[PDB]
Amino acid sequence: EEASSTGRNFNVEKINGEWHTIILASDKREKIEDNGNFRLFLEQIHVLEKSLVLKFHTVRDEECSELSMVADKTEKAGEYSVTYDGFNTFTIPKTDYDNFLMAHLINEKDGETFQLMGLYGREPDLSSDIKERFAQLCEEHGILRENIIDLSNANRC
Ligand SMILES: CCCCCCCO
Repeated sequence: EEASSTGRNFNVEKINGEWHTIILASDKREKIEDNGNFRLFLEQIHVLEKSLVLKFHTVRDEECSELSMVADKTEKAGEYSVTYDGFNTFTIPKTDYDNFLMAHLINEKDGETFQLMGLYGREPDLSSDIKERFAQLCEEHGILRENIIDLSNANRC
């Protein structure tokens, strides 16, 4: 079964646990390129009553660095916010809980904004069919494939 965090049947407890960054996409490509602040490799999501604790690592000069963030529920069901290189809000438009999680995020910094979309998998990679469904979701948000970066060959430390 599949759900969206904004849907009535969403079960947030089911996204708890191990996740890996498979693909990142953005309408401001520099944010997810090699030294971008948003080129983040997810490791796990810990579901709490009104928040999510996100564990990531960043990479630089082939060196990993851990980082944890707390995302708080906002007034809209299925939406969370977190302060990181500006103000961010995100939702999960589509997940099947057992294989993939597709997230959509809006960042606001210095009076500007950009969209980030991420495809996360329970394993370190996903099938080509799920990757295509993700490309279709990015297209629905005005993000060209040339702005979609598959990181499945670089998500391990
Ligand atoms: C629990 C999913 C983390 C949201 C990250 C934003 C998509 O790149």
